[PDB]
Amino acid sequence: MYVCLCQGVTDNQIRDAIYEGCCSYREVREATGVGTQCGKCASLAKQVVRETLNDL
Ligand code: FES
Repeated sequence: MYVCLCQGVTDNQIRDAIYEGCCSYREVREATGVGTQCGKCASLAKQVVRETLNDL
């Protein structure tokens, strides 16, 4: 699904960024742009990031 329409970021792309080495929400945002435009998706993006980091 699209977490972030403004930047075309899907949930699987967020997970990809983490499995590829991103270790924080800030890094996922820098890698993908998630949440940087209107900001409205940030809470959902943060949830995906934290759950995926805990599952490494
Ligand atoms: S939906 Fe993600 S920044 Fe607008």
